Amino acid sequence: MDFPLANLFFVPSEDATAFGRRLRAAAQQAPIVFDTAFGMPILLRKSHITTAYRDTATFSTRMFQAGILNGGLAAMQGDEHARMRRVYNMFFLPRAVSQYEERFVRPISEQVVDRLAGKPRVDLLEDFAMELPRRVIGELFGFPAEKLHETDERVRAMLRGLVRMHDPAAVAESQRAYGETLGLITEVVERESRDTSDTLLGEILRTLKAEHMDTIEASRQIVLSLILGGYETTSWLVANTIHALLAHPDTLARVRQDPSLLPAAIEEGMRWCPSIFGVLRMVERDVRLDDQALSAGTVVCLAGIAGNYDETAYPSPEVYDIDRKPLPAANVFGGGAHFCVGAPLARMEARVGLQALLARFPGLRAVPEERPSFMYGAKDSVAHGPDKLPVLLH
Ligand code: HEM
Ligand SMILES: N[C@@H](Cc1c[nH]c[nH+]1)C(=O)O
Repeated sequence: MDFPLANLFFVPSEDATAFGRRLRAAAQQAPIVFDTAFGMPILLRKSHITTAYRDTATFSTRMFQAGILNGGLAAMQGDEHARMRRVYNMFFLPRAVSQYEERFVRPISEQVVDRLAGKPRVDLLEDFAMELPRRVIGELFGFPAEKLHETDERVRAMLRGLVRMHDPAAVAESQRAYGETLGLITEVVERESRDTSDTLLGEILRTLKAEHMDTIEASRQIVLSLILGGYETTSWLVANTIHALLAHPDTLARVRQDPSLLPAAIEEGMRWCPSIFGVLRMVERDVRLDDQALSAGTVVCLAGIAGNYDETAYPSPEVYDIDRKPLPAANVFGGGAHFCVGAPLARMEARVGLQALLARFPGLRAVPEERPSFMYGAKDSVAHGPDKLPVLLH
């Protein structure tokens, strides 16, 4: 073995900081480790990670060409990638996001939190963090949220093949699950591809055609990204933010009384309890990073989130401190040219949804003695997140 062994991902804890602390401790011992359970090298050194994000010819996203994302944005390189990213970015510009907030997200958030009011105890993971992003996507598609709820097993099977692609069983199951969702995706595209379509998805598909990029594969892939990113991945950001607040009731009270603190609560939450495992790249040629060597063809995990607990940048990093200024730079969206294009929507949903929740329930508090457990792979996902978020509402 070229690298020391590590066990960074497959350790559960009731302490949501355990993952960030493990990443930092490992980074202090070695720049690159081999995670036996996850099954690939993990880059932990900031200089290597930032270098890798910028050198896309050496560290590509081409591993996505072998699976269900082939034909989509993430699998593109170079100028092809830049052209399609410019079109996707149009849908996440500030004015567009503000319109989604007024038209979809705030009203849906109010309905989601309303549905919780008749119960003394609820699980905010299933009944809030997952529900709100699902319903937003259902309304973007002009499509029933209840029908999207039935895809959960398929969504997570799709995702598991996108993170550990050295596992042929996981890859095949991702392909199987995509094939079992293709009927739904096709129906959504065809309905919203009509000239009489009145959805954001309809506008996206028209804009795709006005920008000369409107193949059927492009339409399927934007729908797929909105399901996998817009619903599932966003849910874990909402979940981890809620936990950070529930675990710090004095901070939760401050944020309820001053909702202008919500952006900081979300950004600090991304530092304190990141919801991603890391970010994949493919090494395209033999490369040396200081005294480390990586071989052509190797898929690696960039762990920029190992900097979340760098105490030289963020003193007392195990403290959830929404007052850190400047706010910590987010590492959960990747970096360089591939930095998540959907981040503005995810951030806005977390803010608007939490604003609705905290306003509706002045009594919100974690259930004592039913502590969430945090680990990579929660609910068979590819996120670091809780298994449950039980709360008392009144
Ligand atoms: C509106 C919701 C979302 C949508 C539509 C979305 C969509 C996408 C798309 C299309 C890409 C590929 C970008 C490219 O390669 O140029 C991407 C990448 C990514 N997204 Fe998202 N996403 C969403 C939410 C999130 C959230 C909530 C997180 C994490 C908290 C996240 C983390 C990432 C990461 C880590 C990447 C990889 C970036 C890289 O390779 O450097 N996404 N997303
Ligand atoms: N991993 C899926 C879903 C996702 C979007 N953003 C973060 N995750 C994808 O790359 O599309």
